[PDB]
Amino acid sequence: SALTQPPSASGSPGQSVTISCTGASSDVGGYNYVSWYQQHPGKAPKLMIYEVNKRPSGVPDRFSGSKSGNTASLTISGLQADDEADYYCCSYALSRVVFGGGTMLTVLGQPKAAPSVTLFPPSSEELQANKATLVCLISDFYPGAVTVAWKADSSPVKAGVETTTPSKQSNNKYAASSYLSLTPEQWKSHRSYSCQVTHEGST
Amino acid sequence: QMQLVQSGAEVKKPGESLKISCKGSGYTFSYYWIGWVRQMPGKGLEWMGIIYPGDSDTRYSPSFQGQVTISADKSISTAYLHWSSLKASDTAMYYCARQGDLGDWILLGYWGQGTLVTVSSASTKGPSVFPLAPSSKSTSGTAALGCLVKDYFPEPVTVSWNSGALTSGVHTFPAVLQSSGLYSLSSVVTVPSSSLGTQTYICNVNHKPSNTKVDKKV
Amino acid sequence: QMQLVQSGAEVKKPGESLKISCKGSGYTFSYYWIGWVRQMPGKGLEWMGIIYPGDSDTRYSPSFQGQVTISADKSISTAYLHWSSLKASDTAMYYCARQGDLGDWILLGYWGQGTLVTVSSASTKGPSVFPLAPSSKSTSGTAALGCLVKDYFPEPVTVSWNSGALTSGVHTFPAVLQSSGLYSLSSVVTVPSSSLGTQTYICNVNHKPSNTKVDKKV
Amino acid sequence: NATTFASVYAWNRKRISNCVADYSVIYNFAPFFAFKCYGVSPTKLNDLCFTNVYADSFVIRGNEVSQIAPGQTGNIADYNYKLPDDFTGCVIAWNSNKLDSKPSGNYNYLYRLLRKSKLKPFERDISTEIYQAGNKPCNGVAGPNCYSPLQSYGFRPTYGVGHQPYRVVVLSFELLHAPATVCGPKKSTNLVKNKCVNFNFNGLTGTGVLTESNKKFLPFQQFGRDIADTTDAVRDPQTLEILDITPCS
Amino acid sequence: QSYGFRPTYGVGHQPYRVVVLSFELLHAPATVCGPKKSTNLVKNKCVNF
Amino acid sequence: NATTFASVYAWNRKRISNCVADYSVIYNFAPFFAFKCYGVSPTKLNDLCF
Repeated sequence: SALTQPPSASGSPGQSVTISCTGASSDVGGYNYVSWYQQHPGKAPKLMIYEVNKRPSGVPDRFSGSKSGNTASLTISGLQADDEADYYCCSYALSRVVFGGGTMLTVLGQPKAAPSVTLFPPSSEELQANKATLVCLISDFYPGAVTVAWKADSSPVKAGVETTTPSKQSNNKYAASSYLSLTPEQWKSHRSYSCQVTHEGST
Repeated sequence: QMQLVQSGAEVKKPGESLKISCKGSGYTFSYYWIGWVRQMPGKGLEWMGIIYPGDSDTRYSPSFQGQVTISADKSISTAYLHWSSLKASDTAMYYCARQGDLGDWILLGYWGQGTLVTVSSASTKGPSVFPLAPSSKSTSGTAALGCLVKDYFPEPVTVSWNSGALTSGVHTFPAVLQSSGLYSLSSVVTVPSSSLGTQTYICNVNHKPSNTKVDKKV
Repeated sequence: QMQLVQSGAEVKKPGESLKISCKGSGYTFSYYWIGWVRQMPGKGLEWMGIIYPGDSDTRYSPSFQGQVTISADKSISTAYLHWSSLKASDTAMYYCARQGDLGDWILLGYWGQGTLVTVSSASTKGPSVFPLAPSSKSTSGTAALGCLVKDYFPEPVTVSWNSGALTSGVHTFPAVLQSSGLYSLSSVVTVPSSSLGTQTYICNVNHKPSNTKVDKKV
Repeated sequence: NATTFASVYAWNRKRISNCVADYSVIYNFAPFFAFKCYGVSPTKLNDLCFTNVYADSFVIRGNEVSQIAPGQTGNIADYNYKLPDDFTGCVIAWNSNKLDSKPSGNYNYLYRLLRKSKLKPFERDISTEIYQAGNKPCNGVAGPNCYSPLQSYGFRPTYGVGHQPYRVVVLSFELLHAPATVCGPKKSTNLVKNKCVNFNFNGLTGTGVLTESNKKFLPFQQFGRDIADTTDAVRDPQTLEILDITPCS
Repeated sequence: QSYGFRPTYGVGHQPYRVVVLSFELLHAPATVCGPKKSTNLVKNKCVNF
Repeated sequence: NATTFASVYAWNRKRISNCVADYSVIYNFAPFFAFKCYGVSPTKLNDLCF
């Protein structure tokens, strides 16, 4: 079977967190066929917890494991800066290892913030050619949820629009970017377009 | 000392064979199960199969039975991973793992370094830089100059200002995957409105997979 | 050419692990039984066990079953001898042997160079050189100048005269193990009584484990 | 397909019920060291039915496979796993030197070297008490007159064939005529009446005529035999009616 | 279906040549007798045959 | 527990008498390729006399 893991976890330094793992199979040998791995971004994973009632050498006692029924738990007593990594659980009961979705680890959150609107008109160089693209930049907002809607003189237009919501940097806030591709004749056929953020209200 | 060394990064195209290797040293390479794990960019770990160095007893994953073959050379203590008719979805990070002195026979306590396959079949487009002119018709607030990078297939693209100067104010936004498969990002810098073109306010875009050095001011 | 090379001398303290090795070359390291032989200072040979390079079929001595473990690396053609929780009685000369092309399988026709293993509770300490002044009150006979090396744990110590000069007359006597675990030797040179201090008559004592360069005349 | 089985003294039994036994999935495995059925033929299990079938799993040192058999004696047979003289089943054992063996030594298996009395068939003794061999009352600690009865194995791949760990699977099924659930992949036809036809309800082959008598069978009763132990009345597995088996003309 | 006979495979997948010698032991004119020598044909006396 | 045996044409016969026949020590030896008895069962030697 396939294992299920939460998408992400959060925890302040000093407190403890628990990672759930549901879907482990079993056989006539036992029910403790659950192992945990830690993989930092940019390197190979490392075996942290296997045979949850035990643990390998060279691993601090901060990492603990348990299992109740078909649900496994990974208990970490102390959280530090070097603990941010993806933790996967593995079920190796029926002669077949299955890795879960994984949960990236990071610490507690931050207060909410306010999106940007930075709208740039089509450049003169691209206007000289047969191409045009509107660029609306959104940044400085904490809640990673925003949908960009374009309008052409109070008329909604959704032809050729793409938007994502990545993370800028360790500033704990996210960013966004949208591009509206259109012909220069369509650009010069109306007034200046508007970029709507709709983060929490109209902007 | 026990350690696992793998082959370097390999970049090929769909419809071409590939055979990566991962040599293990510091231990008896006859009794420890050697396997391979696939990790897609942004996804979790995926197991494909394991082999036994003593005699060829291969147990492949049900989703990787005939899609990939695994072999090893006991004479030189080196495990191999051969591919045939690669596809666009085969680009991922592949590790080699082995069982430890404690645990089950598929515990995979030790790991290697990592060999990433990087493919897709499309078109490495030369990016076209367009200077994002500031709001010359409305200087209310703070001026913001930038350039538009568009129509380029390889995602890694470095953008600098004045050969790396003007560190403050520059904020680079990650690109977005368009429908045509080409990415596009934008980098701007917040400057005072009265400082339009202080020294040059020139963009600097570099693209290694295509070797295009484009420098344009605004 | 077949030959067995071993590791250098290993000096440790009781309660510390030790793993010496002995590499064999010039022959097929898969069918010749490799073993180890202990020889205490002043005692005979003591056999501990043998191993097989193909598969580890260890036949330990009844007095060395769990007291020591033996292993080998077939990939590099090298046998090992791992120790755990060494004692004061483990200091002895250890050899590595192998079966020959003729004879029984435990004949041990070939041998190694020998590894000197010593263990003691005393730690390293730099030697204190004291100049053995000649009999200035009685010059009857031949003058004899020297220096006194004392309070040094590592046994190997080289003593020269005038940076290696004055070969004739110099006779170095082996040291004696005191109750405190520190050795002490003495080196003198027979010179005519009328030649007191010909050029300099200076001692030269070198101690590599402590890196102490002591030069003192008399 | 299990990574690790149980110990000899702690052999685990798996109950099987409401199944469609297709033993063809076992033949495609590696050639087993000992595939011997003491009551049936291995190629005939797919054409029969079983009332209660249990699967036992344990790993021994390989050369002791001769002790897992009716009427055998030894350390495993008399102390860990005993088979009755009237055993009716199959024994499956194969080499597992690649799975349950380590080059440094796998110490996850015990075999209860010593025991006070001989063990009875189909019993489990997982007691970890100190075997008191002497006269002095052992106080739960190792001494000159009482040692640990549970000894560990030294499974290493360097040992030749015979000392390697061998996984043994004992299939103990009951072929007695009784209401069963596992009746292979045998398919069903319709029910004719008052005519000389063949019948195969749960593996019972023969020739007779069904009459649908008024015999009152109990819920735990499905087959009925005459003076000569010839089955003259059967309960249909699907329909709860009773049918007699009378010989033809 | 074709076989995948390769020397890397262990016992259980290697090619094994099988030769089946089917005989007919019923009394009939035979021509495949063993390498046994023939003797003289004595008659009218109790002898082995 | 012998280093070398004898030849086939010169097979050595060892007479055994005045001892305790404990065949349990033979099972922990090197695994035998064929342990087949033709007159008794191998597990019954520890209950009979010769």
